[PDB]
Amino acid sequence: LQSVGQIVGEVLKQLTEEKFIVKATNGPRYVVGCRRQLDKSKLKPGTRVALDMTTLTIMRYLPREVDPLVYNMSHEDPGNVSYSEIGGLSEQIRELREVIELPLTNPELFQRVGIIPPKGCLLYGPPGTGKTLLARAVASQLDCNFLKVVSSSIVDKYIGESARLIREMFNYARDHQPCIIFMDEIDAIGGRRFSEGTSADREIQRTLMELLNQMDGFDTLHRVKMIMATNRPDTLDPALLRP
Amino acid sequence: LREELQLLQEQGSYVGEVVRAMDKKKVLVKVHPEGKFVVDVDKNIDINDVTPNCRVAL
Amino acid sequence: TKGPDAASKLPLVTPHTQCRLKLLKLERIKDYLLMEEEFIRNQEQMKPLEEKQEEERSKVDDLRGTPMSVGTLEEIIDDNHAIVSTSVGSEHYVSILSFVDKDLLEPGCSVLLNHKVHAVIGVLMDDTDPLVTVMKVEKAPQETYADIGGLDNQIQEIKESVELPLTHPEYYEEMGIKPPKGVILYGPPGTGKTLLAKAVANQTSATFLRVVGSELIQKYLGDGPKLVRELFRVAEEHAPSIVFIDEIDAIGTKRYDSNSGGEREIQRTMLELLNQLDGFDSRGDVKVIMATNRIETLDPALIRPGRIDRKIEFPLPDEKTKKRIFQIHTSRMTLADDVTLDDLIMAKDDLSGADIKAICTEAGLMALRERRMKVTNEDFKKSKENVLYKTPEGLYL
Amino acid sequence: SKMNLSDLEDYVARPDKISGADINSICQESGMLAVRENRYIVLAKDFEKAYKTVIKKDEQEHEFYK
Amino acid sequence: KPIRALDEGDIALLKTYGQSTYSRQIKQVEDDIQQLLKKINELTGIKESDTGLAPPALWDLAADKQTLQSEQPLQVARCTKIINADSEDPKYIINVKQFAKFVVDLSDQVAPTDIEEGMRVGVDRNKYQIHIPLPPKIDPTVTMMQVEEKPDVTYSDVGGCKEQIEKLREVVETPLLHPERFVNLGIEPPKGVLLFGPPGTGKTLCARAVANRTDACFIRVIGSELVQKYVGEGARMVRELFEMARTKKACLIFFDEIDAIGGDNEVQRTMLELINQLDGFDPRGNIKVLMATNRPTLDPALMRPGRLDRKIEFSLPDLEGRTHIFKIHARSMSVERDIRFELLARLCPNSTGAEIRSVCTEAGMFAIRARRKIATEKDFLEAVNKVIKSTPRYMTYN
Amino acid sequence: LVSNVIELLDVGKCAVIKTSTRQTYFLPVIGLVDAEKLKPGDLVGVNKDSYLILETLPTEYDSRVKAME
Amino acid sequence: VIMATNRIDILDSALLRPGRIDRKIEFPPPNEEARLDILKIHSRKMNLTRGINLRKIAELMPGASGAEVKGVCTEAGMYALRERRVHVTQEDFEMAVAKVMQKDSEKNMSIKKLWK
Amino acid sequence: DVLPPEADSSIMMLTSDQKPDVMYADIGGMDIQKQEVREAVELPLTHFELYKQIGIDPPRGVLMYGPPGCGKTMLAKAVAHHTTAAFIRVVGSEFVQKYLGEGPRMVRDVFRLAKENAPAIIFIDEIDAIATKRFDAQT
Ligand SMILES: Nc1ncnc2c1ncn2[C@@H]1O[C@H](COP(=O)(O)OP(=O)(O)OP(=O)(O)O)[C@@H](O)[C@H]1O
Ligand SMILES: Nc1ncnc2c1ncn2[C@@H]1O[C@H](COP(=O)(O)OP(=O)(O)O)[C@@H](O)[C@H]1O
Ligand SMILES: Nc1ncnc2c1ncn2[C@@H]1O[C@H](COP(=O)(O)OP(=O)(O)O)[C@@H](O)[C@H]1O
Ligand SMILES: Nc1ncnc2c1ncn2[C@@H]1O[C@H](COP(=O)(O)OP(=O)(O)O)[C@@H](O)[C@H]1O
Ligand SMILES: [Mg+2]
Ligand SMILES: [Mg+2]
Repeated sequence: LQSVGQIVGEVLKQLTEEKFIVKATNGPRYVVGCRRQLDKSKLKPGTRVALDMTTLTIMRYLPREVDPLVYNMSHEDPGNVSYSEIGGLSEQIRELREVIELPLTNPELFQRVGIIPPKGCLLYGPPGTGKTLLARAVASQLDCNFLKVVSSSIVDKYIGESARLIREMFNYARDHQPCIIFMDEIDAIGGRRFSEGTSADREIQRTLMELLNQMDGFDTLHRVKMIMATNRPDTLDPALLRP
Repeated sequence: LREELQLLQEQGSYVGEVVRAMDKKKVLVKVHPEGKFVVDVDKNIDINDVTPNCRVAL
Repeated sequence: TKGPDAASKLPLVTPHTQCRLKLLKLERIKDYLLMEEEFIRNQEQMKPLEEKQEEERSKVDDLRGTPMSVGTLEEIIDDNHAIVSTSVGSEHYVSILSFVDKDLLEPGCSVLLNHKVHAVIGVLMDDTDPLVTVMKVEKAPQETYADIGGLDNQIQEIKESVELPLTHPEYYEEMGIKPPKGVILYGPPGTGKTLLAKAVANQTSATFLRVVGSELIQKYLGDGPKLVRELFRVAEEHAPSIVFIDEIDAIGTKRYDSNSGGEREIQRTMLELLNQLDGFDSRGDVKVIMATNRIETLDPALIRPGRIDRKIEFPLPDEKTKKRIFQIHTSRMTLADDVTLDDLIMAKDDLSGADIKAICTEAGLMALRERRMKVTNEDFKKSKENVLYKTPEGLYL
Repeated sequence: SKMNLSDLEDYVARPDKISGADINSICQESGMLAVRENRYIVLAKDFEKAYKTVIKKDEQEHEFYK
Repeated sequence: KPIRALDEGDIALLKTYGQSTYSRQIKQVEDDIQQLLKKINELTGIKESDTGLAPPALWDLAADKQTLQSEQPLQVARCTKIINADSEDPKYIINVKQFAKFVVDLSDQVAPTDIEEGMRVGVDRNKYQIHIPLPPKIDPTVTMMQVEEKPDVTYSDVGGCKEQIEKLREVVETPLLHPERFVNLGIEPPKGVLLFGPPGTGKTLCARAVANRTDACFIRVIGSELVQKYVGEGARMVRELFEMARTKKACLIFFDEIDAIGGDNEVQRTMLELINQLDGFDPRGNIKVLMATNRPTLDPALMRPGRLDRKIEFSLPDLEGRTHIFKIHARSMSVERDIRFELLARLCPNSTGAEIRSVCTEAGMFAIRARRKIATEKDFLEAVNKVIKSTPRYMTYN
Repeated sequence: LVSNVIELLDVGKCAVIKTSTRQTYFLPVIGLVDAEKLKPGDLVGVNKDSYLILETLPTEYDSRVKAME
Repeated sequence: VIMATNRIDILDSALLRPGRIDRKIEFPPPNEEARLDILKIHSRKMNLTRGINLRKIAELMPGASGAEVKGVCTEAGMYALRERRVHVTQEDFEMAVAKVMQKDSEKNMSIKKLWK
Repeated sequence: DVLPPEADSSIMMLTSDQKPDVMYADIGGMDIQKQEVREAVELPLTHFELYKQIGIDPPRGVLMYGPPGCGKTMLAKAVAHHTTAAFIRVVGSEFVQKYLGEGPRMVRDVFRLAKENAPAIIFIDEIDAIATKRFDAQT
């Protein structure tokens, strides 16, 4: 009963060592100081923070707001499915275990070898071949943050929302390392780029290139490995298909 | 400095668009977002100087 | 109710060669304006009349307080309490003081309320928010039916729709036909729809309201329909009146299932416009005029016979109408004797009234290029292809 | 440079329309295979196997097109 | 050829020489006229601006001040779920309009029986206690309503819907005025009927016609009215409407353009209220409902059997029907007594009844154009040429 | 005052809600209710001054799920 | 009011209508003389060398926009800068023209020989 | 008080930590491409007097095109690392927002921020997201 609750806002700028330009959500913006004991180094622009409702001072930082869709896709239990429950995938399951998990165990091994840990891999095959279950088992063995995402569920009529969702997915992944991005049915997003010009496929190309940037773009990726399963590997975009 | 300090402690005045000078003492003015009021005019401001659709201070 | 508006000064426009008949008439007008100025300055010079009641008015003002907020009387209850909405959108169950005119209280009329403990303390019959005040025409446009060339059928129809009911309407109820509530002009751009609206607003005897269509749409929730309601309420209050909504397709497009909030608000605003169009009886003396270029894109409910019976067509001018427009716009020019103007008209093209006006303007500019003002026929020759920018040659012969 | 000691010149000489991304792949895959076989210096066998794995370019093309 | 821009001497000579001798005087005079006009406009003032001040001796300024210092305002709200009070949890969550929503309790002056989901309630401002339920009242003055008890449209005023009017007769006249045949036949009288067709076919007035001959009051309710500004309370509105339908001896309840509702929180509230009113009210009653629409968008939960027993399609009028409509609308105008209305009805294929009325209106328009107090067949010919059709059909067909 | 619990964060738990006065609001302590179910969307009654979740109330609806009775 | 567009044909007819928009002025690509003038304005601040024939450079631009001419001047300056000099020579302008006006053509002779 | 002209910007820059670690040495080859980028993105920012002496405006804005995975985004990463300019990394698909007019507003905001800051660089990866050839859009 002695707590009064707090505003929530986003830090816009570090005006000086003490004055922080902070925008409250769906409201006005202020210049506000921070608490006496706080990690100003972690008060990066865009960092969601809390504000004392009376004195309007930076109270405590908050982890980045997560999209409800991303939250829902992020909190489905893998069900601790065991590697015994796969069936006859020994060489491929070993290869996948290598390319995903080994960077999550001995990066020193790779760096002494000198390779950059792999960013991710594609798992192509006919339907019912167990790609979803295989990835679920990989997550369960890892017991890490799992993002079971199906591509057909992120295309939207709202024009800039699909790429925004991809950005939110990858921002969540960067925030919650170690995370596993399992993008099922990737043929519904990366289906080659062509200039026929219909609006729908054009928006699909925009989403694909947003994925390509979020995946091997300017911002280098650390400790985030992706799994993309499809039934038509041959229609994938060459830019996405590239190493 | 003292005069500026004194005048700096008084609250700001809402700007508003005068709909019309209703009477010689009352002026219908719309101020965003409170709505529209019929305010009075202090001694200094002359009504005839108040024209419709001019920004005034309340 | 009150009376109409849109006062205008003398037509003048009987002479144009600046032959001092203009000067004499204008001097008479100026003399009358001077007597206006002097008379009112004298009347304000001596006019002692004030106080009288004072005390009762002073105490009623004290009761009202200062400031007083205006709201919309959305609904009434037993004759001491009512429901009033502030301009924000919040409405409250408030009390009604004795000194209010209980006959004036009706759903919609603006009510003066107390700033604290809201309570109806007055009624304002002239709210007329600045936007709708702007849409009301004050100075009649200088254009008139003399300036309109051709469109004789169109002028006939528009006068039979908006003037004949305003003037002697006995023919209408004598035949028993209800007057045409609302008229939509349409046609290719620059045919003369807005010009005809101007001419109507000139030779008028009713409050003329000019609207842009896109003007009605407003950012805030419910502001759109509220403004449309205010416009039509002003139309009824100052009836007889003519409500001209230019570019009706700014809102008149086909109604479709709205998804976003903004499109829902646009649908609400058009629904309110249609409801207001249905609200007043056609026997009422308020008419609407809507002009557009893309008639085919309008909702086929706005143009229903039960809502807008008439549909005036503004086709591209014919050769005789083309020469009429050329004569009209060349009236103020000092054309030479060599000019014929017939070659331009005879050329099979799609000239419009705007195109012909621009051709005349460009011919004048070409004449000014040669330091002359008599404007040869060669000036028009050049101007025609100067302003007319943009079938494969011998395919059709 | 970050690779192990390990004929890279011949591999360069091989005419293959491959980008720098493919070269980075080839090298990374060579390292990954060496990790699989538990040897800390790649050489002709695993490096060549990674090279084949990277630039597949398998036609699977019906011969009537050619 | 490079054209030369006008120089200062060029401009100066242009303004003179080829000028009327009276240029300066006329232009100056016009300028003073405009300036004097603006002078008069700014000086004439505004005037009252007369607030709604009652005539004196009607003023109780003492009591007015007493109310100002005693009575309090209440914000109104739309009350929502009752939270299953049962006298121990009387709180309800109420939405004060564009303001927030609060879970609150009652004032001592109101019993919970007076408060129910979806009614407008006036509440205080800090405790937000529901102080008084605010029923939206029912009156034909507000909105539009039935505004009719015995319509003036008779069976002679309807044409082109002989099969449709026969079906409507079986729907309404047979159970209402002849309940004995349905009773002894042991068949439930038609609980629900829908009247679908293109707009302007005549549908509404057809029901109105039978509404005059069914010896029951006609009810007009517009779906757009339920969906426009009069949304929300509309459910309660129709509640009261259905309630008054129970009060009268027989009501011909009919909803105009149900497409605005049949195809939305408060809209769904009004729908479910309609469902409760229909499925709840005993089908043996005498307030049988007539349903009509233009777009057969109706929710599948509606036409399930037991809610809409019959469907009637109102197609475009035929030659006999169109000529009947022409004669009907000519009865109300000054025309000659030898007009070949069969000719005109032939000249208007696939024309709506409203189109026929507009055609008659345009015939009168053309008669007025020639200032002839009697419209001629030529006038109707030009009217149909104008309205209908909005060389090809004569140089190939003959 | 009604409010939609935006989500729950860890610090031994904190919350962030969105009140019906279109305002987001961080609570270091989740009022006077339990803290397990608390769905991100669970409408709650939060105090009108000190802004802590005083009670939980049943969900309103899911739009179209109300459309079908 | 002045308006600009690269695509006049797609503008609304109600906007291109005269009285709303008069004198639909077209800006064609500069001809040889005009290209020479444009080169001379954009080479005004350069450090030219004696024996420079800007007329030849303008002739080296079949149907080049003025922006391309300014880009050619900039690229010639860049070529001079590469050799850490301040003057620019004729060959600098020639290779600047080659670089700036370079465009991909139809590689397939078979496609290019469809038309006579 | 008055704030810096564009402090309250929705779009953020490249902070010191966000700067990538790729160096110009890590980019094998591409000597001519490195030179042609540096001549317009690095040299004018540090050797303006060199351009002024020749009396020419330095090239402003460069397109980097070619087959995928040939070094474009890495060259941009290196340029961001090896520069004193304020770097605004954006991607074409990021510009396309949901609400009408928000995309152009973001473009205006980005360029305004770059203008109000020091000599700055705007890198827009995947420009063909938004800059495809214009056509008669019908929706
Ligand atoms: N019949 C006419 N006679 C003389 N002038 C005409 C005529 N028709 C059009 N004009 C000229 O065209 C100009 C523009 O016309 P107007 O504003 O009425 O266009 P409009 O046809 O309503 O087109 P839009 O609505 O597409 O702008 C007028 O100022 C007038 O000078
Ligand atoms: N190794 C496997 N290969 C194929 N299917 C499997 C395997 N193991 C389990 N399954 C079955 O596949 C089902 C899950 O669908 P799954 O095949 O994983 O999705 P996908 O269509 O992506 O392959 C499980 O119910 C399970 O019975
Ligand atoms: N010149 C090069 N030097 C070193 N590595 C390179 C080179 N070119 C490509 N690579 C490798 O390929 C990838 C190239 O990505 P990049 O070419 O920037 O993508 P895009 O071309 O789609 O922007 C890098 O991750 C790098 O590992
Ligand atoms: N059978 C009919 N008898 C008489 N008038 C008709 C008939 N059908 C249509 N009309 C005419 O059509 C006009 C509009 O009919 P209305 O009932 O409003 O159409 P809707 O059925 O779409 O409501 C009426 O004014 C009426 O004069
Ligand atoms: Mg016009
Ligand atoms: Mg890239």
